[PDB]
Amino acid sequence: MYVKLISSDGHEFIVKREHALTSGTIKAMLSGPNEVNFREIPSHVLSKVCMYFTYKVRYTNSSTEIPEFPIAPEIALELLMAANFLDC
Amino acid sequence: MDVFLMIRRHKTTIFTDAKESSTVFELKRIVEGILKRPPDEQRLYKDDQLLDDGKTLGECGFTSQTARPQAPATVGLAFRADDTFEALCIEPFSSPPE
Amino acid sequence: LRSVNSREPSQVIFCNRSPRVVLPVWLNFDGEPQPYPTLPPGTGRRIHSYRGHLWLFRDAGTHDGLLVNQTELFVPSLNVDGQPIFANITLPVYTLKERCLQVVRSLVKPENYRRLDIVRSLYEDLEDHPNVQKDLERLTQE
Repeated sequence: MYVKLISSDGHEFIVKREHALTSGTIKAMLSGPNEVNFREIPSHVLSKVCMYFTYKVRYTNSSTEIPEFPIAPEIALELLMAANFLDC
Repeated sequence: MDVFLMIRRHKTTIFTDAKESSTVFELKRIVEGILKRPPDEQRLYKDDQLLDDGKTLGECGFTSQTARPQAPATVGLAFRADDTFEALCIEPFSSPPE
Repeated sequence: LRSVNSREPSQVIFCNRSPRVVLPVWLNFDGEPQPYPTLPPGTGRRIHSYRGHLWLFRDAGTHDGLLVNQTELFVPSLNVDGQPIFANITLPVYTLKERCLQVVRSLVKPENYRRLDIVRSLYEDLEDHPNVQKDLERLTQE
């Protein structure tokens, strides 16, 4: 029902499994052919990733107007790399 | 209306949703299923303001214009039964470079 | 992938329900993208078009793609009977990668992408701006 994603600095995010599957990488890291530890993604990055998962699951295929996904300037470069690795 | 939360305690942080009409007590229930801890052993806060179990999240200030998917509302969590509940502690997230 | 030439009028209404300045694009009888006047962030306007024409909408300043009534392309239909056909312009759910590329591009000058501390492949992704002819070639190649 849920899963745990752990940042490099130790924070633990419990997110629903369906939401996490939004990431192909995670869908493979786990459920490969529970938990997942990301030694390269920091707390201020992984918190945004999880927020994007709820955002994505809530708005895809929706007639209701969609709001912008906000991204602060300082988080942009690292979020980009995190996003690139997670395939989402 | 669904409300989007980020229940937080000591480097642990749970992402879940619930109805605005849902009650603080039912949220403790959801927490129980996850962190395996009975409602009576947990306290839920909203910025250092202990919440009443009979109150709806709506009443407690969690609304659709405040608990948005892209920007979930935060709920403090504190464990240990009534035999000395720990003080509320939320480890902040790392800090971006630049 | 071009507008059919049926001189049948179809009155349409462009409602921009998105945070972006929208650039409507009508596709030529020859298939060429033809840019119409831009719609401010929350506005709407009445347009005269015809049954069979093809429209497509993008961000006026970066050409990011936008949706119109959920799909990619808007085709004005049989008007007469309640008349105005509604064209709801909304942001799609961009991927997080794409979303970050939009934010970085909006912050750094193209002449400075190479000064960012990122992989060589992300350098490519940044310089590879959203493009209408490219998207057309894409839809066609589908």
